[PDB]
Amino acid sequence: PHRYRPGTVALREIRRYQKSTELLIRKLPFQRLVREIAQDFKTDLRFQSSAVMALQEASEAYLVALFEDTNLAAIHAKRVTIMPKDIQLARRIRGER
Amino acid sequence: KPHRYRPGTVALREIRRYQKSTELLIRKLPFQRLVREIAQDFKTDLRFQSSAVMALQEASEAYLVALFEDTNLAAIHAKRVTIMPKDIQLARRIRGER
Amino acid sequence: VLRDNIQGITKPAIRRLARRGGVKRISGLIYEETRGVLKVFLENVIRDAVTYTEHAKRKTVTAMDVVYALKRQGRTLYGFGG
Amino acid sequence: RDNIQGITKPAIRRLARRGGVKRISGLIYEETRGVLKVFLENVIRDAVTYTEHAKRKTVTAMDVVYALKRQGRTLYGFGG
Amino acid sequence: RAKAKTRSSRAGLQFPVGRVHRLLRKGNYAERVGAGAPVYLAAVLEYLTAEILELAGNAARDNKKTRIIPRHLQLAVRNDEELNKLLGRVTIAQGGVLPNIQSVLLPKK
Amino acid sequence: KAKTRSSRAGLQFPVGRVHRLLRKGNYAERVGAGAPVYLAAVLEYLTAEILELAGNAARDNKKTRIIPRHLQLAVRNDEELNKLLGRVTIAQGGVLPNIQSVLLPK
Amino acid sequence: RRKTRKESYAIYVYKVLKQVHPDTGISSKAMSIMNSFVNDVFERIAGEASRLAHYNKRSTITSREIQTAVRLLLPGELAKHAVSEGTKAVTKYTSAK
Amino acid sequence: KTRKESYAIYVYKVLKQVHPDTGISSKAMSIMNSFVNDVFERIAGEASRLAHYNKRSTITSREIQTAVRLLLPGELAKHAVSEGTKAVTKYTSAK
DNA sequence: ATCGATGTATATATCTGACACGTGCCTGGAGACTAGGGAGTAATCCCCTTGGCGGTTAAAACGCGGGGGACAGCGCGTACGTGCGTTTAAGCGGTGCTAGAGCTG
DNA sequence: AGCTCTAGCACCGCTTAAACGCACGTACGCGCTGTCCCCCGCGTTTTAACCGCCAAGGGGATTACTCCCTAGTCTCCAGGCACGTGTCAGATATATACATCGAT
Repeated sequence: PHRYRPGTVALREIRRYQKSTELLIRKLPFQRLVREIAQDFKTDLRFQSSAVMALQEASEAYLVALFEDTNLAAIHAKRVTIMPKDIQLARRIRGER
Repeated sequence: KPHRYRPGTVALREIRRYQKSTELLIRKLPFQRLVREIAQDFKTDLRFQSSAVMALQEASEAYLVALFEDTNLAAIHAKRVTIMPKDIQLARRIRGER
Repeated sequence: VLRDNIQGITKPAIRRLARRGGVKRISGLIYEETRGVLKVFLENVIRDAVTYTEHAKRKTVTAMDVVYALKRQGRTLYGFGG
Repeated sequence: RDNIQGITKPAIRRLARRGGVKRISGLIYEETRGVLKVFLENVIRDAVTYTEHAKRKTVTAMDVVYALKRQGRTLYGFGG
Repeated sequence: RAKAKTRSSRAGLQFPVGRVHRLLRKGNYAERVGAGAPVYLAAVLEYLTAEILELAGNAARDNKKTRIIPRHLQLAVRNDEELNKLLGRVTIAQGGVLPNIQSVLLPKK
Repeated sequence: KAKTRSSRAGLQFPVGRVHRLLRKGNYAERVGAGAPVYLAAVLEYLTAEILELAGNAARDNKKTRIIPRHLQLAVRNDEELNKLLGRVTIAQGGVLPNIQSVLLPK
Repeated sequence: RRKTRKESYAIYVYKVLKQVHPDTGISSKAMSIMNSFVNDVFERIAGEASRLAHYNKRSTITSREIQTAVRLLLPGELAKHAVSEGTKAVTKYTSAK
Repeated sequence: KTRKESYAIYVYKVLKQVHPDTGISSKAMSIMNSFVNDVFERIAGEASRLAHYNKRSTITSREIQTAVRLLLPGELAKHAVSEGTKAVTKYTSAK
């Protein structure tokens, strides 16, 4: 049986998910998550499909930017693996935490 | 013998002194000359209000200090104490200024 | 009442979203951290969008209200009007 | 010119002390001067642009405060 | 004509509702300004300055001065993380910074 | 005969609609005659370079219809529009295929 | 000669300071910082009010526009406090003339 | 109302004037509309603020030229100012 | 060096549903005119900036020991990528159905 | 307030890619160490930032005057926008040749 060296499939799927541009989180879990978040501020709210597409696009853009930031902060510490402390460092530098 | 402080405690007292103080740590005359120099690249023979110079000095000092907490957290994050220029580059890169 | 779908953003979804971010190796306990970040970001933007929705005397959240909710927070969004 | 070096080594040291920085590398200072020059050229560009609007050739503090307000760093203490 | 009393007395506020209304007109944000909008606005501005004056008085109590100094304003903004979120992109003239030290930057015994 | 203001200014973008939007936007009580002309010219210019870059990106992808991915590549490849549009994200735009040098295999 | 009149909120914030700390004074530079702060807050809140007027195709700004803009830009706790205090002030205004 | 103000056929005219054989998706056209509206609001608001700056009540070409200079960076600002002044001179020639 | 899987670039054929294109029509833009005030110009004018001057001391510059912190090296072991079998549910189209934007007045 | 209708929600059955748990190996994080440099500490040197002061002057500010440019009003029309049509750009099918990874 054949098994790849661990480290090349990661780069291959980096290429795959940077070349493509489709929706990347599943639609229905994001539906449900927005429904629980919105029900705190006001119960029995209705959502346009374009509204939750807008929330999803904002989520992907924000988290891809944050993943850029935590990648470059992780390799700042000579690490190829991202730590959560990289994420708090990035959010602290950006000024939102 | 005369008392010579260990490396790392007069740094503590200077950090504490400059953190409790609010006076401008960049001198007035070199900064105003530098502002006059930089403004020559956009419009020649410009005059400057003094309050404009102090406003520029306030903003520049605040931006550089905030960059210094950013680069200090950068240096602390790399399991280090000394700030490298890569820490400053990281701080300006994450902030979106580069 | 909908409940506990932060597990809905599953582990390979976060994996793909980090690979688009250019990662090589994922910490096994970073998933909860990214989930909390997404909670605070979506809570802020949904709070702003709902407060826009309440001013219009409407009870449905509009992508238009969402767009201005996003661009008040410093991040403009294109593709849904302006 | 040479005047960018007029922001002397003790000045960057004092700003790093106010920022709570322990150990400053010797080649930090040139990069700090360059970052200051970038920030000053942006802010001075906007300030003298507001100045050349009013058909005045002196940059007032009000020009500086709205120039800083433009990039997203509001400064208090000089007027609004 | 009746006795001249200001709109702030009607609203029970210290900020002038009339000056807020006049700056809404001269500021030209909309051509139609409601009657209660400058009242609500002067109320909100009065509450905000009252909260920051509470925090500045507390900062003076922790520092023991009887005059409010811009250092006290800057500290009053920073210590309240809620007000810090209000003024995250704001720099105060001769304000200084919070005295803080990182965890690993402290020496270890 | 009625001649449109766009042909008077030599532009495809309107002077009439821009002037109407400036008046109904309540930016100022008065708007000068040349200000909507100048604004239409500036919007025409920005659209000209962004569509040039989008067409170049579509040609690089061997595509003849502009996809939002091509718009994202056009705005992100050019640093001159990057700091102009770093405030904004693009729906269905994706990200640049950027990998850091440390992440690369030895 | 004639002098252009400078418009400031200095005496009013002095009055509220005497209301909350009758023994405490304030320096003129801190006075200018407070005046600039309240001017900046006024600018952003009235900009958001004129916005929310433009959002839902309405030509005027009521107290509801100010309340919504307060709930937008002010973070949570002092947003609820400002909403309650402004509601109290506008009910005092409507109960009076 | 049902009359939606947009720039779709106008941006299509611009694209035809640039690339006559190139199509464009409707999503890309919507992003184009949002982009031109955002730039419209940014320049208009900057011009209105800069009119309120030195107590001028109207907006002339000087306001919006300086707003282009302030808002966009160097080469974009210079070429946009050149194009705007060209269009302004073309208007003043044609009255 | 070397072979094979494996993703990638390059030619032709078939299908569709999104976009190019045509038609129609109305509502906003263009045209015309007029008032009248904002913008512009000219005349003062004084203050605020520039510049010079001494002096002088705080401060920058400088040298230099030294130590401690950066950094390279090595070991390690476990955290985690990778792959396979199983299983869960997202997605899909369809169907229903009314709350509520949307509009008019 | 009344009316419209539409799109939002709700549900169902289905398919199957995705998620899931799983076992397994090794690459990478990290502790620990060696070195050594180079940054910190401080007296000495020296220079220039700073202060106080005085002249200038001109430039922003302020006035008064003017006019012309833009809002406003009005009519007119065609340009710009739902609708329909329609047909092809993009997807997927195939064969065909090439660079890349991994075990050898």
